[PDB]
Amino acid sequence: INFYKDSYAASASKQDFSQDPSKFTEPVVEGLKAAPVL
Amino acid sequence: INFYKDSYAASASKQDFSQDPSKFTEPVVEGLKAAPVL
Amino acid sequence: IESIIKTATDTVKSEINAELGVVPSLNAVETGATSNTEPEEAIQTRTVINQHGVSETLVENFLSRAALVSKRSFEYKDHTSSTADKNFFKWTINTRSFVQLRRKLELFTYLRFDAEITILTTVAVNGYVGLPDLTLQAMFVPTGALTPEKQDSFHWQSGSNASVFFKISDPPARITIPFMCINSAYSVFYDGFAGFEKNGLYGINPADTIGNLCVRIVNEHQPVGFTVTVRVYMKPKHIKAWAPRPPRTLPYMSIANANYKGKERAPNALSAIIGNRDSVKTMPHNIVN
Amino acid sequence: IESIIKTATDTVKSEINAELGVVPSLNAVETGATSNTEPEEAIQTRTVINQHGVSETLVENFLSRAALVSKRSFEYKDHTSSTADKNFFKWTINTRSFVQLRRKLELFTYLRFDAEITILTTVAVNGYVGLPDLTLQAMFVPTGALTPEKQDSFHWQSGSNASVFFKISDPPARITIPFMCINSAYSVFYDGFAGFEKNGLYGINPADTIGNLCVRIVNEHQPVGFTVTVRVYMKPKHIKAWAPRPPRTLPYMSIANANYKGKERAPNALSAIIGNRDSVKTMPHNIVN
Amino acid sequence: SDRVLQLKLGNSAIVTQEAANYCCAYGEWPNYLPDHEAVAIDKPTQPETATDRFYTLKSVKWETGSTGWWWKLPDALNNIGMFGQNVQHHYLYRSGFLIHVQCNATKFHQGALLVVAIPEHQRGAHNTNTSPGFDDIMKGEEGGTFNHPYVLDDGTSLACATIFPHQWINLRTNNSATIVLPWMNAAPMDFPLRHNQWTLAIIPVVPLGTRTTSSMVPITVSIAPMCCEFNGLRHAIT
Amino acid sequence: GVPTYLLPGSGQFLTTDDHSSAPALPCFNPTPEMHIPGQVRNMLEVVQVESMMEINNTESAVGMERLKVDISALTDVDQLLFNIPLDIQLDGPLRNTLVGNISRYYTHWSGSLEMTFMFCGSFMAAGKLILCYTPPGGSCPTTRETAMLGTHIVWDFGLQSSVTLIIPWISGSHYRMFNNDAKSTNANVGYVTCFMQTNLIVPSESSDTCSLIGFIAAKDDFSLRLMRDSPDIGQLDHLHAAEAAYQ
Amino acid sequence: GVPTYLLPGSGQFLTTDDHSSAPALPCFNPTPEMHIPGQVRNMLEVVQVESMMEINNTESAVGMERLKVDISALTDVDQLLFNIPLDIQLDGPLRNTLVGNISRYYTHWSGSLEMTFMFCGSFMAAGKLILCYTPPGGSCPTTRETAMLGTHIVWDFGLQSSVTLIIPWISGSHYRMFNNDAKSTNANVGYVTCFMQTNLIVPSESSDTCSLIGFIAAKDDFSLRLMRDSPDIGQLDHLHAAEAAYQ
Amino acid sequence: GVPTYLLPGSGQFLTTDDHSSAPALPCFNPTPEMHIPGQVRNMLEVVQVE
Amino acid sequence: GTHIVWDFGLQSSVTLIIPWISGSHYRMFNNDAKSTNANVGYVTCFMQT
Ligand SMILES: COCCn1cc(-c2ccnc3c(NCc4ccc(OC(C)C)cc4)cccc23)cn1
Ligand SMILES: COCCn1cc(-c2ccnc3c(NCc4ccc(OC(C)C)cc4)cccc23)cn1
Repeated sequence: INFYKDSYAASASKQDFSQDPSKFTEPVVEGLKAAPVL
Repeated sequence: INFYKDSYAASASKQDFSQDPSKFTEPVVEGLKAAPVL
Repeated sequence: IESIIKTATDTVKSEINAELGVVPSLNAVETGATSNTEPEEAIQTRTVINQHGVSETLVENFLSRAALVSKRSFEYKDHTSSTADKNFFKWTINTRSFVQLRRKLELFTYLRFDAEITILTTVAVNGYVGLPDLTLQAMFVPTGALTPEKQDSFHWQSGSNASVFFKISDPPARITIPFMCINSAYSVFYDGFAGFEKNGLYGINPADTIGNLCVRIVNEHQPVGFTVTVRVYMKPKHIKAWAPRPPRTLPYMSIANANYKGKERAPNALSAIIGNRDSVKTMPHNIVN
Repeated sequence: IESIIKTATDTVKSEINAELGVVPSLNAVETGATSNTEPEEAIQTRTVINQHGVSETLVENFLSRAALVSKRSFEYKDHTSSTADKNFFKWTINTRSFVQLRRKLELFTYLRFDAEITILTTVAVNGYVGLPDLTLQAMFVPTGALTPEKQDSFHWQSGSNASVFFKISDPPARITIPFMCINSAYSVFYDGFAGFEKNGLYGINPADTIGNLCVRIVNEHQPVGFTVTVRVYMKPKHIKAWAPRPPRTLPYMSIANANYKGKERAPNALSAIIGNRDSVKTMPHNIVN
Repeated sequence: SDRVLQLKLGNSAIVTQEAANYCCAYGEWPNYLPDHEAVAIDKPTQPETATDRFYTLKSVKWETGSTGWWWKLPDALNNIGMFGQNVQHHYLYRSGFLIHVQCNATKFHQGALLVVAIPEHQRGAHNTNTSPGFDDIMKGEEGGTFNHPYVLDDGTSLACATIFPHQWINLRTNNSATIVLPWMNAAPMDFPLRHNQWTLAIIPVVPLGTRTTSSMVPITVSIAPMCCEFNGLRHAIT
Repeated sequence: GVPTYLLPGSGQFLTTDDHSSAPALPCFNPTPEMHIPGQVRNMLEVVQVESMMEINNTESAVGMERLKVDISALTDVDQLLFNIPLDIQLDGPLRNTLVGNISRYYTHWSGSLEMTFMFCGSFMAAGKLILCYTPPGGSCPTTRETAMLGTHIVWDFGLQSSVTLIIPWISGSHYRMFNNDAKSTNANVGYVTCFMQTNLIVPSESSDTCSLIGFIAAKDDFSLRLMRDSPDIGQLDHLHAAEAAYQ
Repeated sequence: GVPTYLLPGSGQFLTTDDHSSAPALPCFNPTPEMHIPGQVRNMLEVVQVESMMEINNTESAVGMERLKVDISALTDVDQLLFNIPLDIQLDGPLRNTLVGNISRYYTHWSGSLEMTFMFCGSFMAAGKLILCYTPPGGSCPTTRETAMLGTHIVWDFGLQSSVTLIIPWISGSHYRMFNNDAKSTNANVGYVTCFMQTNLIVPSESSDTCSLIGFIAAKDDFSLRLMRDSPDIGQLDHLHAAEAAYQ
Repeated sequence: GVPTYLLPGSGQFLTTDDHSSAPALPCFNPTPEMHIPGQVRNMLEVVQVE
Repeated sequence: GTHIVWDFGLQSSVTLIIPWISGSHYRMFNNDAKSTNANVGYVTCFMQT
């Protein structure tokens, strides 16, 4: 329920389930094998 | 009337009329006759 | 076999029997089955079309009634000299302190439910000036979070704890708490020990720990003292229930255990649950004319 | 690669390995990548279908909880002889004064959010007569607008400032403030100086300046003094967050900087964050039976 | 017909010629944990016939003053055979049980035993505020005796105990009772040394009596774990 | 805005109300459901399970002795053995039963009852009993040729250990009340009486005295109405350690 | 108008509520969004990043010295090198870690952990270690032939510097608790122990003593539940210059 | 939320008002209806009797 | 070990199978009864009740 004119008034947005942890866990230029890694 | 985002907020669910009393009244492996029962 | 039952069963008319080899009134209790004798088999019956509903004994309806779970009174005053709940209290959340709710819940072995919480506040002047319209804060402190130590400690800033602020002049404060067990159901009874050593608590499943309820008055103290009483009501809802149990017969002794003593004499004595009659042939309320 | 994750991952059953040239438990930490060893590669596993949701660690849910940002008490009285907040106060808006909210926000480098503000008011009689149902005015004074100098100054006429008027007997006053940075995100940390000369403030991005909150009692003073406490709560919402950070370990010293001292001894001492054990071979809570 | 029964599990078999059907608790049968209910991600060991076999406990004497007897599961089996060894080396266990209770007498004897499997039989103490201690609860293979069978030692009642899975041995009618127990827990698996899912209770609601020459009338309990699984292999607690 | 007005009952706390209310923990995910044996969905499933009657509620019956009735060989014909008070509201053999305990959370009831008796003598013991239900209106019958005029079953002891007497729902009203006035026409059910039809006959090496266990359950025509606080439980004080939850 | 009534909970301030509220600045246009590196959307992405364990949490380890474990050549076989307490709630090597710090805002947890060890001796240093996880129930093993019975990896030092021990989620319940009672069956995870499998062997011109750095992260089967105030931070007083915001 | 304002007559108890109100006994099943002789539906039926 | 629990009843008789449990295809009828090529193990009877 949102009868206010400005959209920033709305209730919280708990629906964004997109993740990309590899930008923190694997920021290497060459992706690693699941051969030895070096 | 439920305008809350979480479904556990809803009012009570008084609509489940399924019963199976035989799981307490007749938990025998062989169902009994309506011959003598032993 | 599962079926949908909205009303009590109809009765069919029945005739005289006299069939050899058929004995529907004989049973074998040793099997553990309950008697399957129908009324039509025991007597000659008429036809009755039965319209009585069964909705009031639904487990949802039986349990989803708001009941008192906690009641605390404390002095709202300047506490500088007191030794006491100093404008706030902490409560370790449990369902075992008030026997009417406890006995109904203990009809089952496992329960899954969300908890509707209603918080009712009342105030009286200490031994009159009128009653103040105070603001209260209730804060839920989960396991391993720190409880407040003072009325004004920084724990009350509630950065991640859920708090509700409510006035005395408001309608009672209300919130729902989800089913929060780490298992799929609460263990209403627990034949086990809470810890990996031998000295842990018997009878309390660690999986069922809710946490602490912390309630303060937010106003600074007035020049005069008041007594404030907080009552907490729980209503289970969205209920599933498993494995029905023998009801409690002896008075409860403790919130911590099932210990029992009985009443000093029947009814509900340890030696005699039902009150005595003079003999097995005595009819106690026999009609005589 | 971005993907939509609603639940924790399933485990597949695994067999015995013994493959030459394949060493999934060996890794190279020097690359800066985290270990990619899967459980199925380290041990023989069963199949588990995993139904645990991940919604409670969403950044929106983690941060969008209302937390105390400001708390001010002032005397509501005739102030003609006082030297003091004379029925009003001014607050320079910041997120750094209460550590529980501060530490959660400081897990990130950049944040974009709208701020839901709840204003809770409480009153006590000075050392009793009953509590007055006062009207308050909160006025937002942006950068370069003039702040009020008195309880009754003409700045309170609020021709273009946003004001909210609220009673003590009301529910807490609530408003939303939009994301108002002159950049696309707030700088939670700022490795820079605010001015073009060398003497400007280190560590505060000028781009993030919100302004001042001015709160007065609107009633004229009564014949008796009261203490009024105003509590302001902020809830971030519609949150985007960038570049996660090492959490704060040492106690905060100042709202103005990251300065640190540590506790006098572990835990959270400057020389020892974790409390000591007797040796690297000592198990502190070892089960013994 | 259904007075004779044979039970075969592993290398063990039991025959009775005087059964009274048998009970499947709540109409369930034991099963292994399916993938859509599993929690622990390691591959379970499933020893099958090494564990899923009848173990016979020490017999108890039925005497005119007896209050009745109880055993807790898995506690009573945690030190027996390969079931005990798997229990001692694994953090987590799960199983059903097959319970077979044996008591025979002459056609001149009378007496009735209630044989009831109680889930989560959390015991109370009598006439004290102090909760039962570890040695009051964890009796192992020997089991315990009821203090106040009339209230099931839990302040409830014997009279309503028929709400639980049960049979009777009525000496006139039958000489054995059989109850099949599914896994009965709020979690899918449990630590076997700190929680008991089931208590077997045997209570003499009608006392043993006769006017023949007296003999020792024993009650014997045989229990087969069913569909045993173990997770979290480590050194034996033992 | 919407023009509105408040009704009577605004702001009340009714303990049986049914509304949605604010979730205190947003985005909380409850533990996945798991199948558990023995789900109950209606309390009527519980009262259909038979449970022992405390028929021997006499002084000099202690504990378990109260759940059985002892029968002996008699030397006079047609003798009365026992009677069962049928008032579920007043304290008696039916109160501490599954049907009894659940029904006492309700005020109104309807439908038939079954009593089952198990004979627990020796195999060599023989006998016939008559079990009679008398509809209400008069005194409980004390002689067999009076009790015989009501609803009854004649029970022969044999290989089948147990007999059922149905107590049929015979009532002018749709419901009866659990009324403390047991003589009220809205409450009184009548009586169950047991007589010798023949005799208990046993050889010398059997025990001369044999026991019955009585059981009661509701049939599936049974209904309960108007929920109330059960008078079975109460507290006069705080329980032990209830104060310690505040410390 | 519409007839209405107020429910319990009317007018309350619940800090986790979720409603729209009045915009104080009408027609305000927020700054256009700009792409920024490193957006996080779930806190589970952070706990999957490995971070150093404070394994050497001993007196006479100061600061950075607490983040490494020193290994020396031994003259006895099979010797214990170190153990790691696995209780995340109680203070120990795991607390000040990314997985540790984020998890302490929650009460319930599930799923597997990975420990990675990096050997930082010289190139000429050789050795084999055994890393063991013991599921809970007994004492922490003090001998290699006991620890060897649990989950383990045997690590050979080589060109790949680092080894992972997976700690698999082995639990009876769906979740564990971050419980201050570390011996609770709902909380205790068991133990990690490190033994010599062979020995540390080095030539004369290498340093005779070599270090391990231990790291921990969660795997992607990991879940957190029931948000709470983290016990890691607190204040006893106003911060410096917090009063000056009112002046 | 919805912006609202209270009218005159808000909170009054008018004895002839006609609103729904909160059921105190949820899921109560009233006794089945039975035909009874002599139902009256309008009081004008009574005043037509001499 | 391998066992049967025998209840006396209308059927007079019970069978215990001794299953062929051996490492080798055959055993020997060896006068050295303790030889691993010969020893079969034991049958024992106990009271169950
Ligand atoms: C058969 O029963 C065994 C299982 N079992 C369930 C519960 C239970 C669960 C959740 N809650 C409870 C409560 N709720 C108090 C409350 C909590 C948080 C609040 O939050 C506000 C401060 C924002 C308010 C009030 C009071 C009493 C009991 C409970 C206890 N045992
Ligand atoms: C990680 O954080 C770094 C970025 N950051 C965001 C904020 C912030 C933004 C907007 N507002 C805030 C507020 N709001 C007080 C308020 C303002 C106007 C009001 O208007 C009424 C008088 C009509 C009412 C209350 C209190 C505290 C903080 C804020 C501060 N720093």
